[PDB]
Amino acid sequence: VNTIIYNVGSTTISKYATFLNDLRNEAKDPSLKCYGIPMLPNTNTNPKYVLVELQGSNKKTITLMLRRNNLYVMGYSDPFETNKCRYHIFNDISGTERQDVETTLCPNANSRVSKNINFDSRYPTLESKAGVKSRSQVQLGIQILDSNIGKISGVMSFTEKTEAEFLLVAIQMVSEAARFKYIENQVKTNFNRAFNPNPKVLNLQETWGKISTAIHDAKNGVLPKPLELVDASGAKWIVLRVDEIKPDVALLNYVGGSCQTT
Ligand SMILES: Nc1nc2[nH]cnc2c(=O)[nH]1
Repeated sequence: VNTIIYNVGSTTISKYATFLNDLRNEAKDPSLKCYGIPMLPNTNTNPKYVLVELQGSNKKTITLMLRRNNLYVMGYSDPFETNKCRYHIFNDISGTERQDVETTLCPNANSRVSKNINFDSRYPTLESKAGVKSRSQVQLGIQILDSNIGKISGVMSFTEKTEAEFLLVAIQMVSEAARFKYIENQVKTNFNRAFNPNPKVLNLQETWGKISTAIHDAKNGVLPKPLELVDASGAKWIVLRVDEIKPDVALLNYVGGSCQTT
């Protein structure tokens, strides 16, 4: 299990871009790809996880554990107390995976403390915890991500609202940005300011699996059936070919079976 480090406290659009590129190259399957777009690995492939160490201002760090298969965040850890490693596992993580998050995030058995996230990783759950009707009401941004790391890291106790806000920002700026070139671009274009995700970034996040299946199944660049998406203005956007959606997509969800590689 490799760790990718990104300093949020001091970066540039180029460093952010290199970060996402390293994560994509680390997450992706060496050989899997459809129409030039790299695809995530099978649940069987090792390693199964990838760590993302986020270095914020004021020496505040938080490490995110990501499942390579779908890039979902399983949980995160932070340096706690003196030399203790505090791991936080999502409520929706179960079975052997819970032990993997615990031992992968905090590899030192003698000095690890736990603080479970008492809710699941679904956006609607995160949005209700954060106290909003939609995550579009929560601004994303480098400085915002840095600020949230400071509210969590090393902090004895924090509200579920504060933890949810952190998750909402971290997931979209890390996982969602790695999956979609479009979302990466939105971040870079608004790099020096806070911004609200437009209808297209939220739609893209919510239909990633469908897009991945559609592209994998497309024949001669034509989607099996018309894909109804939403553009940046909030208007219906009908896609018929892979060429029309490919520019906004960096990574495909794992879809079993063969597909036209290029
Ligand atoms: N852990 C996790 N929860 C999510 N909720 C919506 N998208 C995601 C994601 O990529 N990861």
